[PDB]
Amino acid sequence: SHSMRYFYTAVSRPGRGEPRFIAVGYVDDTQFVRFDSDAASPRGEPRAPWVEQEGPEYWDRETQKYKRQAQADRVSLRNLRGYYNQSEAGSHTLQRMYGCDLGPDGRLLRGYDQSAYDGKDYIALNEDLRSWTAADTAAQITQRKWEAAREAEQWRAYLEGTCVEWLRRYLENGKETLQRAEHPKTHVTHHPVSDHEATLRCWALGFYPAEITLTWQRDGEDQTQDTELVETRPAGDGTFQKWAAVVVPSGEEQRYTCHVQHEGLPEPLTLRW
Amino acid sequence: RAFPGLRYV
Amino acid sequence: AIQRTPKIQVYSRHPAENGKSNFLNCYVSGFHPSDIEVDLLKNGERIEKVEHSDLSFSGDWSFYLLYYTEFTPTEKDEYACRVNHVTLSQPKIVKWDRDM
Repeated sequence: SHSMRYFYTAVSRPGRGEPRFIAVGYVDDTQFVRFDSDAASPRGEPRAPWVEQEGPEYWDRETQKYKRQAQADRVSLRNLRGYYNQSEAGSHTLQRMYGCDLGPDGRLLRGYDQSAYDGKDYIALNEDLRSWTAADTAAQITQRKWEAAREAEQWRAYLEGTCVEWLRRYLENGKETLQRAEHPKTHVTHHPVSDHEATLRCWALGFYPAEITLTWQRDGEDQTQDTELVETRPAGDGTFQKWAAVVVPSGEEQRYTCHVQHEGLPEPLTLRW
Repeated sequence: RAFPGLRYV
Repeated sequence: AIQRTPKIQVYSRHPAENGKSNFLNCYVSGFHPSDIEVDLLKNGERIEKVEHSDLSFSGDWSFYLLYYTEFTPTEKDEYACRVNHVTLSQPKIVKWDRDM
């Protein structure tokens, strides 16, 4: 399975200028595009090698779409402040996430188009790509406007067609990196925490995609509720890192084993301190 | 490839 | 509306080895709104050449950003990340700990 996902953020800044609009686009866990409305003469810009050869008409087209979205989001933010009777003195944030998920045959599993305001659900295109869920009575104003204008039909056309087709094209153009797993490089660290306990931490570094499973066992028994897990974080080079830690009685370290599961590992790895 | 449509909330 | 305070992680791109060039990262995540102040410090002093990833967000709508700078660690140089956010009354300082 693969996905393409866009993330839009528009933020008003009363008394410090007009709202700022940022867009990023991902295929799976790999960013490929950005746009920042604060840039002087802003452009859609490549962030992955496999869109750098798309050509100037493509990039002009994406840039045109982002500029229109940035200007429109200024209107939307103003409308929302009016729906809610909010003060012009406060800053507010509009977010949108949209995209498509594909199955192993390249068919569309699910399309998305969800919006948030002030950090919480505002309105969402339903799974059927034909109706809306409004989070409150303000979002119901938007819903009636979008129903009258057949907004859902336009999104469905994009989600079932353009989104699927271009995701498949990006996957083929970038297959050498997008369709290749990078196995995690692993080690265990050890830190006493008192006279009688010690931290064992299992590290996974340099892996792609981000999905990974790190577990600790005591004499073979899973230690699920005693394992502290950090959220998977970016290394900065397109790969990821994660650690999982357990606090154990001093002198009992030898009972514990770390287990690592990743697409890049044909067999799970076991580590011990 | 980004969504081409445009409609205010 | 509801504001969420950033989780802060300070770490290197690769396992640190004294004298070998590397990248120092400060990853902030889980915060709202998106306005945030992140500086990398060397021995208490703000580092100048620091860049960051393009603003994005997670399924719960909270934001995340990676700040980073090229650096060559040494045995004695200390590094930290200083973060301020509307949810923070004073800046939070998290030290880089290579032995973690």
